[PDB]
Amino acid sequence: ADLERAARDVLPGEIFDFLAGGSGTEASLVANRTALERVFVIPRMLRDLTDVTTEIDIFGRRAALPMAVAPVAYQRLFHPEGELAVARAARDAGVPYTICTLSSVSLEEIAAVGGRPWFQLFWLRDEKRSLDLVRRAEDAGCEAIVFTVDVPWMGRRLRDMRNGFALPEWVTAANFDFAPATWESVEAVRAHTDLPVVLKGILAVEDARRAVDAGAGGIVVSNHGGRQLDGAVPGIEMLGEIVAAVSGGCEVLVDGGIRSGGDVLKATALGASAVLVGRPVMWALAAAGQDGVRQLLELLAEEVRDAMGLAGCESVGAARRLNTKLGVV
Amino acid sequence: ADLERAARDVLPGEIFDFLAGGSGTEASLVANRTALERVFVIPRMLRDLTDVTTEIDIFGRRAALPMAVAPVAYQRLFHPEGELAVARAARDAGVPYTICTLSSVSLEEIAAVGGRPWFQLFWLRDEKRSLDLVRRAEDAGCEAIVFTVDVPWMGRRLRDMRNGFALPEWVTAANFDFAPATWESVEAVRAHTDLPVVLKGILAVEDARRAVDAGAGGIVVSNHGGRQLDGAVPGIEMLGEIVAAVSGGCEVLVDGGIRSGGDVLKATALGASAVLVGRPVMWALAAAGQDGVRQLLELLAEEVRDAMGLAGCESVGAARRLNTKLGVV
Amino acid sequence: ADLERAARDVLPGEIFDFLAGGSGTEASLVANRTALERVFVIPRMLRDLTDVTTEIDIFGRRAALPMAVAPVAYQRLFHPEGELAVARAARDAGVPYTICTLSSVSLEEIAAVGGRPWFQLFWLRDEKRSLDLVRRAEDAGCEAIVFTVDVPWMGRRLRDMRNGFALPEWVTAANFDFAPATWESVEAVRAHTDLPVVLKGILAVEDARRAVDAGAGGIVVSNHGGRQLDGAVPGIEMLGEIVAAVSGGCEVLVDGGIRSGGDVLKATALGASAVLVGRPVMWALAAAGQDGVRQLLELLAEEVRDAMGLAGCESVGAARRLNTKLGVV
Amino acid sequence: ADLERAARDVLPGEIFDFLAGGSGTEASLVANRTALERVFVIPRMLRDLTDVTTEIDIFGRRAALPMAVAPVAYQRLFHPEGELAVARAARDAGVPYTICTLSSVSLEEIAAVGGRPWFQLFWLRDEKRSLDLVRRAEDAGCEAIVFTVDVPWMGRRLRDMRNGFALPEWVTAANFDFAPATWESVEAVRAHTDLPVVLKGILAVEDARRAVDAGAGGIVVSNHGGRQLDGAVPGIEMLGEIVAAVSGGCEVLVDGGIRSGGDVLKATALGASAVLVGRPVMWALAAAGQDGVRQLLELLAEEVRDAMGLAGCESVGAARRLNTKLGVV
Ligand SMILES: Cc1cc2c(cc1C)N(C[C@H](O)[C@H](O)[C@H](O)COP(=O)(O)O)C1=NC(=O)NC(=O)[C@]1(O)N2
Ligand SMILES: Cc1cc2c(cc1C)N(C[C@H](O)[C@H](O)[C@H](O)COP(=O)(O)O)C1=NC(=O)NC(=O)[C@]1(O)N2
Ligand SMILES: Cc1cc2c(cc1C)N(C[C@H](O)[C@H](O)[C@H](O)COP(=O)(O)O)C1=NC(=O)NC(=O)[C@]1(O)N2
Ligand SMILES: Cc1cc2c(cc1C)N(C[C@H](O)[C@H](O)[C@H](O)COP(=O)(O)O)C1=NC(=O)NC(=O)[C@]1(O)N2
Repeated sequence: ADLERAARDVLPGEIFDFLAGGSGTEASLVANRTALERVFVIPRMLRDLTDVTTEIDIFGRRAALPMAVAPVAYQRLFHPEGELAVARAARDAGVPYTICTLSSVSLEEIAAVGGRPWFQLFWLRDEKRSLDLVRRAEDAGCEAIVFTVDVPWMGRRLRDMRNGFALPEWVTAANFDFAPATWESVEAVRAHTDLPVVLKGILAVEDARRAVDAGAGGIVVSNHGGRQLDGAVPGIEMLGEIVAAVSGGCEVLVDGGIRSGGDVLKATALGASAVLVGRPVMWALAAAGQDGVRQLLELLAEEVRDAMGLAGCESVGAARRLNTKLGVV
Repeated sequence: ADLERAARDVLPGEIFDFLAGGSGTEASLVANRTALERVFVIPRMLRDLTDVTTEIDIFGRRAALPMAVAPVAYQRLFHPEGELAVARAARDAGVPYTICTLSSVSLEEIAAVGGRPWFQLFWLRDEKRSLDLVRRAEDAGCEAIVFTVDVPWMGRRLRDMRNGFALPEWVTAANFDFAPATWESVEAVRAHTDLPVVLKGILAVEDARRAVDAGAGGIVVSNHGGRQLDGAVPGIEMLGEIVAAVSGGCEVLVDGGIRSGGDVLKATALGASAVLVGRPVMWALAAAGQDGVRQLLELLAEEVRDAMGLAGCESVGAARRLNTKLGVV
Repeated sequence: ADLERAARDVLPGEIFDFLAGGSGTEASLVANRTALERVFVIPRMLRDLTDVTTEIDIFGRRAALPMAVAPVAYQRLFHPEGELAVARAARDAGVPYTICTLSSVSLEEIAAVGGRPWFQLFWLRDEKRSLDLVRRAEDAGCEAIVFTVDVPWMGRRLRDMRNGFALPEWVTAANFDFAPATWESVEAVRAHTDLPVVLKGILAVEDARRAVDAGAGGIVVSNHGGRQLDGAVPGIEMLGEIVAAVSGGCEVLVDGGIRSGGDVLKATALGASAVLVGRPVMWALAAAGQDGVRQLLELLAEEVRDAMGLAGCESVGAARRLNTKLGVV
Repeated sequence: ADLERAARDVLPGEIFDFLAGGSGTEASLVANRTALERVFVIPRMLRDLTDVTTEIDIFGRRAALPMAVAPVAYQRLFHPEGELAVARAARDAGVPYTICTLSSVSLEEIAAVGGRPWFQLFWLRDEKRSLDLVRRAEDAGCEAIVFTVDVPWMGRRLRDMRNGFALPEWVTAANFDFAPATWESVEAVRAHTDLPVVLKGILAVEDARRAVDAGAGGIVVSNHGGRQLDGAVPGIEMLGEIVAAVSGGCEVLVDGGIRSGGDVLKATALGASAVLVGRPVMWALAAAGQDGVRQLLELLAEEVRDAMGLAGCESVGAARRLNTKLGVV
């Protein structure tokens, strides 16, 4: 909110495009928003709101909101403190923060910041490098492995090709000194850790069930922000069916286009356990570093609280039982 | 009609925004209109129109049209005679007028004007202050208590924050010299009055049924003009289901976006007993005081009469039995 | 086609608005088009087209196309020869022409032109004046009475009020030297004539059935070009249901927005026996008098023929058995 | 992609319009795109992509992609090498190329280029001329006869009439030195050749079944690029039903608006065996002759491969089992 404006007139055009971009025609980028805007909540009235709380328990810990910071690589591209700033603010808001495999600061350093860090894994050509990285994460106190499963390789970003965009020399992959994940990769991760494994990028109902059968503690119903298959269904379009198929067997998160506490409320009403928020957290980082993320998070927290109360929900659990109605435009 | 133009070039920008505004992205403001525009009426032909009447009986009294003036606070913000002017015109049109808790003239004075006044209650931190206010209303001859139940607190108006909008010093809360209502608040009102209690802001079908079981004489199916939860379903989208669930157990009114006699006809065909009209009555007040409201009301009366006759309805009851068809744009 | 342009830059603005206009917000004017554009035809292939014919039998006579000229009053408003010109061209195209009650040339004169004239009746305050007018029509060789039943009175034209539009002194109601029709009016017409009675302005399925039970030979499924109830469903939206309810019991025509032979084909595929065409015939009259109508009619005839052949229909009957599919925009 | 721009600023306006154009209002041209954009793919995750192949077997031969070049007449209109250039590139990409009846180079010469050529037949006034042409095709090594069945005659192109467009003198019908096909024409073709007969322009489910019963080896579900009946349903809207009715009885291809490998993936997910691509291949021919077509084909090949992998399909067969979801805009 208001932040995107402030980040546009400050980032190089090509960095902003790397941030804002989808794959191909960006059909799935836009559909993430369209899809949300079509969802109407049916609020409830006249319930006791004496103790409205936005807290949830997830993967063992309490979170202040039903939200985590989404994994986004190379946070130094947006601000010089990069991941550390986002991490500090997330910790101080009581929101999980997801450390990327391609973080521009090492994962041990990010985790040292404390709070409730998660680690996002990309499967690499070498199975041992992947599993090491999982072990580092866990040795460092990470609370979940978010296995990104919708990147057998990177989709085609048309902005980045026509930009000629490339990592400037002062941003690197601090965890280092590119292969398709299968269900066998998932099992290897699962066998190597006692942390919950959360599969990110699930859109098919049967992949959701199979995730549960494979021992995942969670999924993220996501089309990777419209960055992977162009024409992939939005996550929010599949969430409700996926929630009903998994039948409480794992946590179900959603992301893509979450831009307000109203949108969090919509996601929750469709049955999400929590949302991830990606580009907005980068807009706030770029606009004003740590303090800027802290304010995004405060604003989101007040919007969630407000939306929940107006919908007659004293708890996220109540918000999950709200009904919705699909509407026009 | 034509009036909004005339009110824009006369009100301060910030007052007009206080009037026109919704919550958040104004998703629900716009959806109130969108929703109405999608409804098509299926007219009937060749019936006897020898005695077309727009009258209805509601809460004991006869009303000239299936319409009442909606509660809108601080009517002095729009014209110096404020509530008194609107009240006089409503009385002379034979339309109920709803006195607000935050009226800029006292409720006893508004009621003295005569006609068929209703009183809109906000629940206040002190249960005794609320109930006093109910007793004043009734002692003053008000015919219904319209308990507004969709304001456990005020939604977030983005226009008003970015305006910095505030009550100028020459407009005040004349009934005085802010708490969430529950079903227990409703029962306390219901126990304290023999007037019909009308719950305003019901959108869930189960809240409608429960309203009836709680002894409400009416509900208003409403998303508070898009001013409360941003993303709340429009009232008009829920009306038909709500009418069928309550099964004649209480009157069912609707509001939000009613801009013509055709729209009243649409509302009635979806099963509403009557509509409320809010912003238009303020546009006409601001454009030309009492006389201006009188003309809005005459124009609406002729539009309802015209719409009804063209649809083959000699009575509002007939108009409620019309069928509708949802259409594109 | 192309003609509307040519009529705009030739008619007074107010005459063109009288022609182009709908009621209220013109919601139903526009919806007539929208509705047609959403209908897709499912063409058939590889059938024998050796003898493609656009002819139909209706109300006793053969017509060259499944089309008639719609009743439109005061044709002298558009061209000095007015009804006579349209009538001649219709006759020479083999298309029925509907003489209006408010024709700017007498009905006997219009009928003398020959061809297959129909007469459109408005019910007047005096039952005897209406029935006389029916008798004149029949004495004059008219082949059908098109009882317009959707004008208990004229809808509210906003263009005409804000224009101040009025009949110039050189155009009059040549049949003369305003009351609601009921089913009893229909029976009186039906008893007074051996001609088929065709009810025009039927939108409800039950009014269609009742028309058949009342002995109508036809109906016209029509919202009077969006000129009567603003918010009335389009005819084309109701046609298919109406066709199935009447079950061959009377002819079912449709009008509203028919602008091409493709649209005629769409109407026929939805089950219409024929269409009426209104504003386009006036555009062609105003653009170039009789010759101009003759060319509209030739162009329409070639479009129907073309559309039919491409859809694999050798006859209108075949075109009625085509399937359709509703689509987006 | 990017090519259309490059072809616009190089072709005469009237040639480009002959290329880009639909029939009538171009309702069906646009609906081909609209229809595709509404289809969302539901990708699968975590499958083995170790050997992703885009190959299919069709009509006896292996093709490199599930795609063929669509028949487009008078390719010399777009580039001086015309059909020979497109043919060479198609052959080198391993894509079938469809030789037109109205090719601007003879079919024997086009076929000599080698690769996997198909021949598109128009039925001519003389049954013997048609069958000769079939025999030439087969004598020349063509692998399929694509009988175009949606041109009993050419639809009405409004661009071409208002252009006055005509074949310049340096482009001719090199196969020569105009009649409606029936099922009897199909049987005569079928009896005269041992090649698979592929009916192109099937939109009705019953025509699809009957095609199979008539011994067709394939159909192309197509509205001829919006060039034949204006208002014809898009192919992509009918594909899924047609696939299920034919029940593997013949190959089912689709065309109309295929503009990317994502669109090929959408088509395949709806059950197509392969797509045809028309106007894009001409844009690339006009932009840069053979090399330009070679690059279109390489880009398409990488897009298909990318789309497939991101959707978790190692083979076209897998892509056919993907589910889809219809979405808004
Ligand atoms: C610039 C950038 C980079 C990545 C991602 C998103 C953006 C915007 N994303 C997608 C992100 O996690 C959310 O799915 C999406 O952004 C939510 O949508 P939203 O931004 O509208 O709130 C990533 N996902 C991974 O698993 N690993 C990564 O390195 C990551 O590829 N790189
Ligand atoms: C400026 C203003 C103030 C209020 C309201 C509406 C406007 C426009 N409203 C909503 C109103 O009653 C109708 O629900 C809505 O306006 C119909 O929609 P419409 O204006 O499109 O015809 C109120 N409702 C209450 O219960 N109490 C109030 O003090 C009130 O909050 N203040
Ligand atoms: C100017 C004018 C006047 C009339 C009508 C239409 C126009 C445009 N119409 C409606 C017409 O018959 C078709 O229903 C409609 O025009 C088809 O729609 P279309 O024009 O898009 O093709 C009439 N109907 C009657 O019964 N009697 C009349 O005097 C008439 O009121 N006057
Ligand atoms: C200029 C031109 C000429 C023809 C065709 C298409 C264009 C663009 N087409 C339609 C084409 O084969 C595809 O159906 C369509 O172009 C796919 O749509 P797409 O272009 O959006 O990819 C033909 N079809 C035939 O059978 N015979 C022909 O001579 C042909 O009439 N002439």
